[PDB]
Amino acid sequence: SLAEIVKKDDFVLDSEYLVTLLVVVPKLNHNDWIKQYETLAEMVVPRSSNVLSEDQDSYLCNVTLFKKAVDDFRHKARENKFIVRDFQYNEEEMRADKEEMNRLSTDKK
Amino acid sequence: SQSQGIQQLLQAEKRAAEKVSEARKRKNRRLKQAKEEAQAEIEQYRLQREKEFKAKE
Amino acid sequence: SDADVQKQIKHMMAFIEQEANEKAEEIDAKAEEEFNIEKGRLVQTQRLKIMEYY
Repeated sequence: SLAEIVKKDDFVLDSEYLVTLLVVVPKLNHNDWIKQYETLAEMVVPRSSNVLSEDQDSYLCNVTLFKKAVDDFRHKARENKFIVRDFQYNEEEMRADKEEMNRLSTDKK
Repeated sequence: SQSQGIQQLLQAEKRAAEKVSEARKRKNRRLKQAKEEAQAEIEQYRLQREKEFKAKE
Repeated sequence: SDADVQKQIKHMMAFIEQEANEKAEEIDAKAEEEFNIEKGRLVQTQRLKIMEYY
């Protein structure tokens, strides 16, 4: 669940011309991803990648970009086997997971 | 820090939002001006019809 | 790599400002249309009511 790692400051949203995209990469392949993500589409600013967290296998990052770039970026991410997992700061869903985790763990006791 | 990149996106969006907002403010002002000029012209018509009516009387 | 990306975005980002200005110019054109539409509807409706009274 993204609720354990997501925070608003890593995102660009609520905008006419701007979007955020989310992609996971294996921890070795991350060294290519750091440069290659900026080549997947035009209209991407340098240093747009913000890591939410690492793990034993991989890194997940947000990428910030203009709205025209997004479908070329996602399609060329898939072509290069970079896995798209868009979770655009779903505040109601992260709160629902936390609320039910707290409630069910309490109610079971 | 990533702010040096991200701020270039936010700058274009803020400039865009300002330009659209200024045109929306002008649209609201032009709508008020249309009401105000209509209110003057209908009184000029009432006065013209009054003069014609007084002549016919 | 990074310098060419900074040059590419610094050029391409101007199209967002151009499209936003074009949208504002369309809103300005709609403002001139709505001014004439509202003024015309008010003047004619009231002029007809005023005329009918006389």
